[PDB]
Amino acid sequence: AVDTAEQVYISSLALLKMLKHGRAGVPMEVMGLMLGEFVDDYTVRVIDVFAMPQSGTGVSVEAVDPVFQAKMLDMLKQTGRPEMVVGWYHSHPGFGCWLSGVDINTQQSFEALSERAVAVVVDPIQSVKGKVVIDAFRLINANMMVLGHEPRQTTSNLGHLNKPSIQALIHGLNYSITINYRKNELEQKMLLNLHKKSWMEGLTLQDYSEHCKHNESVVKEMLELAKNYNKAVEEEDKMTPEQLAIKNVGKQDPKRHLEEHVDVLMTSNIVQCLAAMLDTVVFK
Amino acid sequence: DDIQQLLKKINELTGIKESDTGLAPPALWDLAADKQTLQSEQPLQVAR
Amino acid sequence: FQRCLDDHKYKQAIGIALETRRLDVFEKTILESNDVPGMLAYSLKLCMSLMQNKQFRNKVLRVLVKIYMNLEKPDFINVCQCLIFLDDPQAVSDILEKLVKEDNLLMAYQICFDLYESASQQFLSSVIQNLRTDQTLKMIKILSGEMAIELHLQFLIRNNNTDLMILKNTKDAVRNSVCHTATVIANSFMHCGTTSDQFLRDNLEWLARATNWAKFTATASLGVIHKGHEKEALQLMATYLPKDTSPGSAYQEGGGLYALGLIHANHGGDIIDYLLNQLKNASNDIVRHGGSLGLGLAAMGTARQDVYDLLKTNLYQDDAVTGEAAGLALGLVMLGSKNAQAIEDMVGYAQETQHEKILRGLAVGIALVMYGRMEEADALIESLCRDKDPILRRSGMYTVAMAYCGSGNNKAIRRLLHVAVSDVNDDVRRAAVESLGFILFRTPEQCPSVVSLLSESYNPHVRYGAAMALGICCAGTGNKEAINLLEPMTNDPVNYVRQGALIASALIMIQQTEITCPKVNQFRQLYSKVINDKHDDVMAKFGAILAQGILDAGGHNVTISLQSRTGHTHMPSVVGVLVFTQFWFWFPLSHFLSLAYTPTCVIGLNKDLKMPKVQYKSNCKPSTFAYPAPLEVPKEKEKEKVSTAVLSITAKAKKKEKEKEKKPEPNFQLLDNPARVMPAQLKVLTMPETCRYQPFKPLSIGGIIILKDTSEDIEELVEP
Amino acid sequence: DLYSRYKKLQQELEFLEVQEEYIKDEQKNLKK
Amino acid sequence: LRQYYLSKIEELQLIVNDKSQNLRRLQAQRNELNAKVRLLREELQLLQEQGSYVGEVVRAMDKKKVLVKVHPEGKFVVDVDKN
Ligand SMILES: [Zn+2]
Repeated sequence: AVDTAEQVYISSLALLKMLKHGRAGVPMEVMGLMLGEFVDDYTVRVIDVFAMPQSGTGVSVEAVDPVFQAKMLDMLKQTGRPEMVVGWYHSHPGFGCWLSGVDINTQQSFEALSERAVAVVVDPIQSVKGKVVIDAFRLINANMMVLGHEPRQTTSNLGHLNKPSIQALIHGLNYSITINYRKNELEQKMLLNLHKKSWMEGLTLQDYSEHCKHNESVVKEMLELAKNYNKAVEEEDKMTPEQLAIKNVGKQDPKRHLEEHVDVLMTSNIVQCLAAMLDTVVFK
Repeated sequence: DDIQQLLKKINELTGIKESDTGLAPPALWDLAADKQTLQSEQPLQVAR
Repeated sequence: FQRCLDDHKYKQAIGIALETRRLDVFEKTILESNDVPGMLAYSLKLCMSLMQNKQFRNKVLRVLVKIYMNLEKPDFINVCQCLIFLDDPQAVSDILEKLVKEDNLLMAYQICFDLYESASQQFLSSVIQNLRTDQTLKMIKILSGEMAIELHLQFLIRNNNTDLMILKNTKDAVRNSVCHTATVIANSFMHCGTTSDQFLRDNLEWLARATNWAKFTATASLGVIHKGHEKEALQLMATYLPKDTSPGSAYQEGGGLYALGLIHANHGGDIIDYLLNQLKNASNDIVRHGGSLGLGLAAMGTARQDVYDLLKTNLYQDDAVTGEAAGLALGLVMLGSKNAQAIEDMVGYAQETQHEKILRGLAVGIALVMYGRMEEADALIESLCRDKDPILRRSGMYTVAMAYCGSGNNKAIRRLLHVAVSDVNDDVRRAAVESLGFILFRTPEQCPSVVSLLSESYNPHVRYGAAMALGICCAGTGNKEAINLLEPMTNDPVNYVRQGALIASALIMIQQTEITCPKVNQFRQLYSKVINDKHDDVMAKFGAILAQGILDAGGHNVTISLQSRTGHTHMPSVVGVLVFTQFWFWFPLSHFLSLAYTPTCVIGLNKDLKMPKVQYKSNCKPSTFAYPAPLEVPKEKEKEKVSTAVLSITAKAKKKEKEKEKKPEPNFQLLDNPARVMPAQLKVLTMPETCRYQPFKPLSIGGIIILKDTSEDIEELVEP
Repeated sequence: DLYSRYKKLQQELEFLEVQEEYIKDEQKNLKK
Repeated sequence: LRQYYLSKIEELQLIVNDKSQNLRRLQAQRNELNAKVRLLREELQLLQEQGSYVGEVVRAMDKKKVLVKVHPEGKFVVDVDKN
């Protein structure tokens, strides 16, 4: 009857489907019901999720049109499993990861249907590059008045890292259910450099004429770095060394222009020679 | 110089305040000047 | 060798023999000139410290016991310790039979005392069983440790000088944040077995405001507070039967069972059957947890098949909290055993299940199911460290930890550091360092260096780590090095990092005033400020309050040390430190810190049972002790005034008018008989010859020491 | 004594070796 | 056995020191390269928080209230931080 630091496990395919469906319709807002298993009192797991065609004025109680809701969950069991509906996609393109009054009105009914169901919010715009803004939410009970501070409890266990975000504070806040991604070893065997490994392209020698031009392009400016290094080596002649050696700006030589260049030149000129000589004996 | 530097302290600590007017005295309608206001908010969506 | 003998310097001979596996020359060096008849003591120390290969250490120590038996007057203490380490119940029974035949009562009583101080049940249990199969009755009673329980409980009560002003200050500064359990846990730690818990008795709205498992905190807080009262503990529980007002508060009954089980921590009797029946028939879900965590403690080390079956049946009945409770109970029930089938079944189920709490606890349960085998764990450690499930990997790390507790094994440290550098999961990354101390503790000199680097790394989840790692390494001593290292660590922007750091510091400076580390006051003031502020991290303040509560334990009498004064490691203390180190996964388990409290007292028992009065004195030069704790002032001052700044020509008139108007310490004091003696002075105290008796046992240790019996009709025959 | 010193230094050499590897592993990981 | 027992102690003492200062060198640059993994790491988090607006203040009202004037939009009665 009380929440805690509870972990929601979303499958890798589930996350991928969330992101793809969200980005497909970024200008609008999308909705997608979630299927999963109610593991135990502190572990709600969703194995796969399914989308609901973009109809209505938007995310609302219209996404649960029985004609479509029943027929998919049905055919889906025929092949696979019945994992009971546990949550919903939802999606806020440029609105952070907040929940609005309409969203609360919606999730109220879903909470009624279940007892602990969850509402996800996947941001398809902000989340790019190496960011995932997928935050999970639950409806604080209407008995707010006076009670043990929030239903969070957090007295059972200390899992609380990744404290609340910024925008949710501004908008309605105080749940922020913690989210942990499951990854089967096989599921990551693929989706790995199977996505980009190389295949057999290491034994490629690189355009030789190109190499002899890149090497000159790099060494010629290594010369300029050497001139600058001489200039900076005449420096430190006891005028204001401690302060000056640190206050001198200009990408101090042996840290950004004489070290990185040497490291790149070494790697390139050595990999080329190794490949060349390896092929000199692999093929006859 | 001490007098010149003292005037600055005096006005700094007695700075321009009590100018944030715009508040009717929540005494004439003090009773309604309360949760009734919140009831006014929330419902009654602001139109355009 | 003959050359060395000619040199007559036989220390080199003993060392070379012990290295070269020449037991012949080893026996010779002692059978030969026993110059410095403490050479036996040197052999003991150098064989119990700088020796690792158990296959040879056991042989060397057998030879040592042979020489000791072969001397004119065998040394009771040395023989008892050596037998305790050999685990030879038959030898112990033989020696007790021989002594009872000879009737050397002082040696007999001291032997029983030291045995119950050092060995573990199933060794004392074997001795008692053999002796069973009138004086013998008294010897068995003492060996069971019940008389010791009464004696040292009496000590704890009779020095129950606990403070409460800090308790009230924390009450006042405690908001409705999680600090409720923090204060309750501080009280529980303070009053460990003191039988004096008045604040909760006077006030009840606060101790009543909690939730299902918030209530589970107070029950076991009470249970700890009343450690060691097996006489009427069942009566106390019955007085707190759940059906007093309403049977719907199952949390209360589970907690009460938990408290009772801890109260019998490492003791059973009809309570074992009571708990067995209660678990067999009880409420549905939470009551199972209370029964399980009670049984686990009550049978801790017993390794009884019937309780094992009960716990097995409980666990294979999946449930969110019941599963984890049962897993822990199983681990405790079969500790230091290596039951092949036990490990097989436990590990298999850990693999099979899917509720991430039953296995969350089964990890520690399995890791505990084997203790300090020191070699017999490699199979399990490798098998678990190769697993896919991160929880099971953590479990394997804990098992590789306790399997080598008390030893500085190079391969173990290698494996732990490797896992802490090159793992993927944060729980594993932490458990790595957190379990590092359990191995680099017995010689807390190198853990400073072994931690001095990693304590500054990017991943705060792994920096927490060294905090508790040091906290356990330098547990009973304020090395003053961990103090320097952790001083900034109390100021990291990672709230949980500091939460760990504060508790580690508190354990590090436990009961030690500025004699060890001159910064105890600074750290306590820091803790007070951190608890005071309303803007500091909530869990950080929880950690700080836990540190404050654990700072002084049992009214400044009980300390933390995994090893006996003789150096024998204490299964309950080590298990408690491990269980607590499993802290920020389940707050309720925090009460296990009780088991690791080592009472610091001296018992000058003279009669069979009497505790004759004496007045010792101390002569320590540089160090005080014994309750400096000047915290005896309300320190409630308030000025609310403004200082003048009048500065004009009037200063001259003020000056002219003013002219016109104006024209014992401790370290050499005495001490009572059953008075706390800190280990810092257990070796520099003073022999009070005034009274009529003297302690036949050498006086460099603590613990109960039976004195020589002189003529009767002495003065002050008091037995409070 | 003269053998205890040797035993102490043997153990200490072992424990320093057991760190000269951990530091290097951490260095590799931190470079990554 | 002063000829030998002392022979071994030096044979395993001078050498073992070289493994003492070596530990610092490995310890020294570790922290330094730890500096880089922070001086360049924290910059990313503190580069992804929404920027600030530029405005002109007018007639600081009663303490803890001001009247700024944003560029495109109107004047807002903004608060004042604790610093
Ligand atoms: Zn929405």
